Amino acid sequence: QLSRADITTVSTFIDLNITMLEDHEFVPLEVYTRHEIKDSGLLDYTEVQR
Amino acid sequence: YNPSRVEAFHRYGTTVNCIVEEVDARSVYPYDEFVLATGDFVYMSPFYGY
Ligand SMILES: *[C@@H]1O[C@H](CO)[C@@H](O)[C@H](O)[C@H]1NC(C)=O
Repeated sequence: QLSRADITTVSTFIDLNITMLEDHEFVPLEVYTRHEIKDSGLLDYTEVQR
Repeated sequence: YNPSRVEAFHRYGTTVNCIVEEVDARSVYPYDEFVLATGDFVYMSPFYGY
């Protein structure tokens, strides 16, 4: 009696590798926050009047 | 009102016009002060009271 792995084996199937799409996490990103846009002005009427 | 016309003389004429208006007040956090529609600042919390 001999084991099943003692004889050479050939794959009769046509392998098809399937790599699922990895999960992705999106982080917040802004070129200019609303605070930066407000600060872009040279003068602010609110602060000047205050 | 202005003074009556008297030759080569300076005159002072006072005018007092009572005015009452309904203005929209605005305030921001910490709400320690508020502004008026006329652009005048009021350094008092809108909720101040006894
Ligand atoms: C992936 O597919 C290939 C054939 O494209 C196959 O040879 C391989 O054993 C499969 N599995 C792994 C883990 O690479």
